[PDB]
Amino acid sequence: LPPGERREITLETIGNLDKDLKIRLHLLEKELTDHKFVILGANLFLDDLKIMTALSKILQKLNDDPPTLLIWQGSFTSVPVFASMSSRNISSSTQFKN
Amino acid sequence: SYANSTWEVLQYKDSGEPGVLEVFVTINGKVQNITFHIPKTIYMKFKSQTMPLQKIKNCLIEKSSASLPNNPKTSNPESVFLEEKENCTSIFNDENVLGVFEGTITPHQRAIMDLGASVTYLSGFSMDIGYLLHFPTSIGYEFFSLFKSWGDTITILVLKPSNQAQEINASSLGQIYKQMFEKKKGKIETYSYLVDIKEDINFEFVYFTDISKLYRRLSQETTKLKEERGLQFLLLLQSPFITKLLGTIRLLNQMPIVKLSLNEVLLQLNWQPTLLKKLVNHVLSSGSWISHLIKLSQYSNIPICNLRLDSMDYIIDVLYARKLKKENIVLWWNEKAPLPDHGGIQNDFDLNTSWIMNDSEFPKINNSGVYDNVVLDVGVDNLTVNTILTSALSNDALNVLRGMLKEWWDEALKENSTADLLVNSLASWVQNPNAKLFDGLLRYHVHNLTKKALLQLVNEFSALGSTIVYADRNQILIKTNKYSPENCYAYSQYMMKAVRTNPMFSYLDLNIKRYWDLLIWMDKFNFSGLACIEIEEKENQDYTAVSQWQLKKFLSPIYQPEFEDWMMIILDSMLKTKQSYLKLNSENSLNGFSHLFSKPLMKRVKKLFKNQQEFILDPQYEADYVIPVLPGSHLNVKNPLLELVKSLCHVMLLSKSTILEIRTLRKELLKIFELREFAKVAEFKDPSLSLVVPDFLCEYCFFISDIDFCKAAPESIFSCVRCHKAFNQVLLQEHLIQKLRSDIESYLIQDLRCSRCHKVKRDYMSAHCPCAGAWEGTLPRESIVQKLNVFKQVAKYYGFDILLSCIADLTI
Ligand SMILES: [Zn+2]
Ligand SMILES: [Zn+2]
Repeated sequence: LPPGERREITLETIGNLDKDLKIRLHLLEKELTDHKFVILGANLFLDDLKIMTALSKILQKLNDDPPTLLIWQGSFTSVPVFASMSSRNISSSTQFKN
Repeated sequence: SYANSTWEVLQYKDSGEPGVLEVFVTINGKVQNITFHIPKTIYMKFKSQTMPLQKIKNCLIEKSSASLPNNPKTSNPESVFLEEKENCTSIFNDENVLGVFEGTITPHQRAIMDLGASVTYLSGFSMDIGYLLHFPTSIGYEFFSLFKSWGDTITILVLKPSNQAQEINASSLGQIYKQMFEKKKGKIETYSYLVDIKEDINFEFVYFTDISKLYRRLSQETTKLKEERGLQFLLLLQSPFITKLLGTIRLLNQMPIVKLSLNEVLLQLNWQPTLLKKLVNHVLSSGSWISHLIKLSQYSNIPICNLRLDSMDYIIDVLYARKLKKENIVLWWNEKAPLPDHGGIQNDFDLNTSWIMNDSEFPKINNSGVYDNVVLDVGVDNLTVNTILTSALSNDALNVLRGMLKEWWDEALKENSTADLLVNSLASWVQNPNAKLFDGLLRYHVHNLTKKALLQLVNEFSALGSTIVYADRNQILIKTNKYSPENCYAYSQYMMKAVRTNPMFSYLDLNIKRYWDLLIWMDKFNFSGLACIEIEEKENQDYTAVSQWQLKKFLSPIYQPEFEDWMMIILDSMLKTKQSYLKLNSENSLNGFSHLFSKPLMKRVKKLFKNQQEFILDPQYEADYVIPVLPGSHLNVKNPLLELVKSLCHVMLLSKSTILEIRTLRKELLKIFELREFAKVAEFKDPSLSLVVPDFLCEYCFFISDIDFCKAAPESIFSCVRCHKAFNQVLLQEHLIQKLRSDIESYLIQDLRCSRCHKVKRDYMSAHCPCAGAWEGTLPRESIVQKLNVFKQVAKYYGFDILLSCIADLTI
């Protein structure tokens, strides 16, 4: 497989593009502390009540320390949402919205 | 006393302890039932090294898994007792195809429903069933009922807002209720069985300031439920709004999932007229739903818990699963993903995957003309099931479905109406993505079969001395070449009998209808058919010319009456020349017609032009003279009166023989208003801009027909022609956006075509063709963008909030 190139190596080969600013930001970030990057995990489902309670407890835990990053993952709904010509008096898109 | 009957509800005992399900079976005595452990049905086709890799703890070899048709070639044509975590069992020392696959992954509760019949005479009890559910509310009345059939007290929570008395005393409502109860008694004695309904229901409205008190009242109602009866209690909850909530509130209670009418008549001080009808519907529907569930389960061997409120296509799923389980091949059903579950991927995407779902539209053949003898003909319906039956006169699944369809057709004749309903809804299930066991290949192949069916019908009509001037696959339009009189219409019936008898079909619609003694055929919405189906006396009982004129509507509201009046004048003139030609014989009639109406046409043209000379530049007139903005057309204004005469030319241009006389009239008109004898500006080039969803269906009517949003009348999109039921807006927007974006990804997945050689881009690294010409292409973005603009115009026309959101997203 074609060998890769380090981001720093790629940058130095292509030259400066958008050192003093980068090192200042690096020093500031090292000064920065406890910045939490929280990722819930793949396929969070809003339909399930047990998963809803688990996510509520997770939000309670995150309330103690608000993360500087939070990621919400794909497939928010449990089952695929799509057009329904045989509507059950309420569109699946409406449940997805709710 | 203990099971030995049908189970109304089948649900998991708990998230923990997988494989053990609770049973809500109502015994011939007092409900009560349970189920043991059921293994996780998942076939990996491999068993030799399965044991060392995982503890499957149940053996199955020699085609353990099922291969079912799909895009991957591998999936094209052993369940684990414990739900063990997967541990890379894809490796297969059996020399079979690598990969465990998930061709048959179903919940065991669904699987046991698939494996076993409903009964474990469905249930002929004299048992009473409770009838508490959410009563329909018009706007915000929050109507609800806590009613026990044995309790005799409606004990409604209806009119929950205490500020306003939404619920009426219902004393006069009660007496009208009873008098219709004897009026509707004939269905009542049938509904009086299986549940106490003949009893009069009192009215006791309860007002709740806070909804938590309402929840407490429901909890206390549940505390009554299964204690007032002690044992042997059934509940009927047909309210979709509270169907999900009550199941959580109720513990181990039994209730069917089927729904009653979603809402009642929107009437809130005068709620009595609609409360009365809603409660009548409720009491009749108790017994109606009970009997319908019983007979459908007898036909289906499925529990009442099976969902049919949206459609009985889930029953179609369970029956097809049972049928496949009989054969060596095993079902592809998958509740989790409504997409078909063939092999293990179930999610592979390629050109064929989009190919099968897209372009599922019925092709239409149109020949614009005016003819001596035109018949709109039978207008065959439900051509999908007819075609699939006539095909019997992948291949294994096709054969299984054909056998099931023949079985249902045998049931569809001289049997219960449930069999007929299931036959009608089988076509919808074949195309419904929401219904599981739905294959994109199956839908595409049924569409292609209908295409060949239309082709064979065209070929059969070709032999007859008649021409198919239009083809809709819902109504088929043919004119007869001969100028024969009334006796031909009886002869037309005889010949179309002879035509339909010849092939080996019997499912197409008979009773030729809506013959047109004269038709000026432009499209679906612009025509002048006369003397529809009758005793066929050839215009004696002349039905007035039905003429939608989606282009005439486009016109300026003041020029519209003039255009319509002149088309009646034109129609009368051609009719008179038609009797003249018929008497002469005892389109030459149209040829004489042309010279007949030439002088009035030209004289009125200039007259109108001369009037327009002063008519123009008038603020009162120009307000009327402005052409209404419609989604169909984008042509220039070009002196709307000139648009009128151009439209007249276009509607006249249909008659091939008179085209020379039409040219004479055009020369006369260009003498009337200065313009070159032949001109592109003189050419019409009318834009249609038809936005159509392929094979749209109405769930109540089950009819399959393409719906054209721009061209059809505003209520025509809303309400289908077959049944009075009106399409909901949300599904309309969903389907329109479906087609729009599906075309967008199609644009993203196209294959380039060369300039000189015109080959296809078999090369990913092309950078100009290996031919001298470059890769031209097929269908770029720009007119897709103008179609987006037409979508926006419709969005102004029709609220279409989902469409508005889609447009907003696409702009970004
Ligand atoms: Zn319909
Ligand atoms: Zn080339």
